[PDB]
Formats: sequence, structure tokens, C-alpha cells
Amino acid sequence: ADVCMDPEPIVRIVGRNGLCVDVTGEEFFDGNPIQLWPCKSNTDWNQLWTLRKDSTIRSNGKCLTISKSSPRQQVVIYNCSTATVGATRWQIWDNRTIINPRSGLVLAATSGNSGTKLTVQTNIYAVSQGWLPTNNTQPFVTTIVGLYGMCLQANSGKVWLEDCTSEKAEQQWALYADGSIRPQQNRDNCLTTDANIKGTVVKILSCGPASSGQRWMFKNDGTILNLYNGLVLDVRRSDPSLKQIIVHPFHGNLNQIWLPLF
Amino acid sequence: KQYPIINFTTADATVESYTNFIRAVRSHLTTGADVRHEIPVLPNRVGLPISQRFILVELSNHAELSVTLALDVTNAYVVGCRAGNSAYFFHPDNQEDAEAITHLFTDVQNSFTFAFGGNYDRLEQLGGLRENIELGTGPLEDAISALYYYSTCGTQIPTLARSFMVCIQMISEAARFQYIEGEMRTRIRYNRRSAPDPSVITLENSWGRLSTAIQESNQGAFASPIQLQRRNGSKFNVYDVSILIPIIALMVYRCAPPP
Ligand SMILES: OC[C@H]1O[C@@H](O)[C@H](O)[C@@H](O)[C@H]1O
Ligand SMILES: OC[C@H]1O[C@@H](O)[C@H](O)[C@@H](O)[C@H]1O
Ligand SMILES: OC[C@H]1O[C@@H](O)[C@H](O)[C@@H](O)[C@H]1O
Ligand SMILES: OC[C@H]1O[C@@H](O)[C@H](O)[C@@H](O)[C@H]1O
Ligand SMILES: OC[C@H]1O[C@@H](O)[C@H](O)[C@@H](O)[C@H]1O
Ligand SMILES: OC[C@H]1O[C@@H](O)[C@H](O)[C@@H](O)[C@H]1O
Repeated sequence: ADVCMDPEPIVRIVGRNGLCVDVTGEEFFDGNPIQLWPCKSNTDWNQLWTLRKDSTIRSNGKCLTISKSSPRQQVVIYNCSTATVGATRWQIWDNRTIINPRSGLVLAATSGNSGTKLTVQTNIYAVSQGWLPTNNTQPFVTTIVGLYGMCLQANSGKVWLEDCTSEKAEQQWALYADGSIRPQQNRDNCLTTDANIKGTVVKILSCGPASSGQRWMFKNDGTILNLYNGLVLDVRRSDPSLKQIIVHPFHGNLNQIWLPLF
Repeated sequence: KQYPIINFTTADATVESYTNFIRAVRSHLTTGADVRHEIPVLPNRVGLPISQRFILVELSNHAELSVTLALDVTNAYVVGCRAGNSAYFFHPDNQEDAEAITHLFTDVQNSFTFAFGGNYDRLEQLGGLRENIELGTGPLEDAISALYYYSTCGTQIPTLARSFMVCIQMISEAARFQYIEGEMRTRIRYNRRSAPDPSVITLENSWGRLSTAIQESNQGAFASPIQLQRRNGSKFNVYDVSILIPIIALMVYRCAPPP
């Protein structure tokens, strides 16, 4: 068995509102807090992280670390050997969760505003805790096709299934690195499920909360899952005439099957 | 001593019959149970017992015809096809496979193999660009007929080529990518036959690169970008697997996972 390789890629890290994991004011002094800063297009190192094969997410030799500072749960840059090893080790998940195994806490950004300092919180798969290690800092725009090859459409806070139309901006969806699904028409809004129980009809609500019912995960089985409650998107009664998409236990039927046709 | 057969017919086929077909195909190419980044990995060629090296797809159509394409569990590709009492194979790219394909349709006397291989490069030379070959229940229906009557001078090579590519895309590349399967579903859905668009072709073309990028990721992070294209031709980069989890469904074994 000839093992694979750990390429230790150098990527940015996009999160909430699609801002980047940034080392504040480019200061690299042990303890300088890591924040969320609009993504850079140049090559500044304070926004470039190397995923070395030791589970550290170094940016200029300095480790993404959890500060043992006073209130705590703060995330800051810190000498990789100086720091408590455990506070520099992380795991980037496919679920789009960056978690510090040692604590079991996950990288989070309690605000969508720029400058918001990173903190590590308990995993509740909220948007605010979802990240993506990509040098591609734009939202993946696409249409989301479901049943009968129909498209997910948004009008105001409502989202139903309509027949796909080339123009139609209502059928354009921006898939943010944070795990949110936002209507191109208004990237301030989110594909939201204001409840974690079956039959809950999905709406288009403000992303401000960056709640768990706003983060989504496109699974390998064609379903769009909500990590938190475990339900999947579902065109109720496999009837797009009901103009209602809901969350429902995963069964796998085509009414729960989606495809980001880009 | 008989490989497994997944069945499918274009006769009053539905998005459900098709969906079940493709899942059944994947089901038989993945028994191995080796997933990575939520994406299943095809059995490793190297050291794979001939006994479990192939699976058969029996294809029937409105004209009550049936051909059986042979697929390599190793890469979900069609290696050969058997049309009734005839059986032809593509020209293998190595002594290794060349030996294997000779385990396929053995009781068939008129079994032989062409001088050309089954890769698109060749098949497109013989029959034309994928970007010009219509896909949908319609083509597959006819592709099946052609394949059936090739042994009886019913089918021209350029046509045999095309007949193959549509089956390969509609089957192998659909099994590989849920995006392609998805794309087929829509066609079947509306009885609207059409040619593969940039996004589809580029995907088929990147299957090998993707299988690799992904398996050699650090944590879903790519060492280097894989370029793809939107239906409108425009290309984009992908440095992360997350975006692909819902696109690709099968990957060719490229290396052993680190223990
Ligand atoms: O070698 C330097 C380059 O490494 C790449 O991984 C990174 O995405 C690029 O922006 C550049 O920093
Ligand atoms: O004021 C904070 C900002 O300071 C800039 O110098 C730096 O390049 C930015 O990434 C951000 O840290
Ligand atoms: O990267 C610079 C730092 O490297 C550490 O290994 C050393 O103990 C520290 O005092 C500081 O010099
Ligand atoms: O990177 C420079 C630093 O490297 C550390 O290993 C050393 O202990 C420090 O004093 C400083 O020289
Ligand atoms: O070890 C179990 C865990 O594995 C992670 O990769 C996955 O993202 C988590 O949701 C949980 O299933
Ligand atoms: O053993 C399973 C196989 O049995 C065959 O009789 C059937 O035609 C095939 O589609 C498959 O179901």
C-alpha cells in the first residue's frame, strides 16, 4: 500500500460573510488576535495559511492558536513551539468545520463584521463556525436544480421550486464558504430553516444570525443537509405546485435530490 | 464464473428507472467500501482478482434489443460490449488489461477486439466531438440498436464510436459524477436529447485529475487548483473538495490512505 501525500497547501480561509482569516494589522507577535478581514487579492502573508502535515495552520511560521488569555476562547497567532502544542493543532472538516481537537471547540466568528476577532466555540454547526480552505474567495454562484429538473427560486423571504429560465436572477444562488446558501438578488439573506423539526418549511431570512439553520452541507448523495438538525432539503409532497421546500428526514427520493448546476 | 449484471431499458424509462440504474451501477463498483472525503473510491486495479474485475450492464430498448457493455470496476469505463452472439472489445492500453478483457464474453465465438482503444481521444477521431454527440433516452435507444447490429453490417464504425460514447457518458460518466447523472435525468425527464455542455465534458476530462487532487489533499485542501468550466464555457478554479462532494461520486484509486 503506497501511501498518499500531504501537500501542505497554502490557502486563504474564508468564513462568515466570506471574509478571510486575517492576522490583525500584520503584527506577528505571540498573542496578536486573528480576525475576519475582507479577502486580499495580493500575496500578503497575514491572509495565507499553510496546512502543514502536523495539523497546524501556520501563517509565516506562526500558528493559528487558542489564547489562554483571561476570558479565553480567543484565537490568536502564536510561536508554534512556544505555544501549548494542543492549541495549535486543528482539523479542517469536509463539513466546513475547523476544529481544535484538544478542546473540541471550533473556530468561530461571532460577527459578520470585518475586524471581528476569531474565537473558538462549541460546535453547533452554525454559519459563524463554517470555513473553507480555498484561494477562491468568491461565492460559488450557481443554480440549484431539484425535482423535475426544476430550479430553486427565491422571491422575498419565500423560496419554492420553479421551471429553470436562463435569465431569472431569482434562480441564482451564491454558495458561501461559510456553508450558507444565499440568493444572488440579496446576499444579505439566507436559505433558512427557523426550526429543527420535520415539515419545517424553509425560508429566505436575514443571515445576521449565522445560525445553524442557515448553514448547509451538500452531501455526496445529492441531498442538501443541515448538519445541526440532520434533516435535508425536501420538496414537500414531491409536489413543486405546493411552492414549499421543507426539511425532512433523509430518504433519498428525487424530491430530496439536488444538483448545483453551474 | 459470471460477473454481476445491472439492468436498464430505454423502453418507457423514467428519471427513477435511470436513477436506480446508476445507483445500482455505483453500488456494484463500490462494494469495496473505501470512501474519502465522502466520495467513494473504486477498487484498486493493482492486485484486483480477475473474478471481481468487471460488472455487466444489460441494456434493452423499445425495439426489444439487448447489448451488454462490460465495465472495468477499476474506472467504471466500458471496455467492451456484447451484441447478442457477437462481442467486441476496445484495444487495451496495456498487456495487463488486454489479458483481463479476455475473461469477458468467452462463450461468444465472434468475439474480437478492435485496433482502436475506447478513450475519447480515439472515439472522437472515429466518430466526432463529444460536444456534437447528442445525449438522452433517444440516442441511447439508437446507440443500443447500432451496437446490436454492428456484427450484421448495420453499423458504421464512426457510428459504433458514437454509439459507444453516448453509453459511456450516459452510464460510466454518470456513475462517476452525480452531476452528469443529474444532467441525464433532466434530459430523460423531458425527452429532450442534447449534447454535453462544457461543464460535462470538462468533468469527464478531469475525472483523473480530480480523483488525484482529492486523494492527495491535506484536509480537503488541494496542493494545486483543478480547473473546471460552467455550462457557459467560462473556467474556474477549485482549491477545495467541499465544492465537489456533490459533483463527483466515484474516484479511481490513486494511493493508499495513510494509516
Ligand atoms: O508559492 C506561493 C503561492 O502558493 C500558493 O499555494 C498560494 O495559493 C499562492 O497565493 C502563492 O502564495
Ligand atoms: O487594520 C487591520 C488590517 O491592517 C492591514 O494592514 C492588514 O493588511 C489587513 O489584513 C488587516 O489586518
Ligand atoms: O520564531 C521566533 C521564536 O522562535 C522560538 O523558537 C523561540 O523560542 C522564541 O523565543 C522566538 O525567538
Ligand atoms: O526564528 C528565529 C528564532 O528561532 C528560535 O528557534 C530561537 O530559539 C530563537 O532565539 C530565534 O532565533
Ligand atoms: O468522527 C466522526 C466525525 O467525523 C467528522 O469527519 C465529521 O465531519 C463529523 O460530523 C463526525 O461524523
Ligand atoms: O443477482 C442479481 C442479478 O440477477 C439477474 O437475474 C438480474 O437480471 C439482474 O439485474 C441482477 O438483479
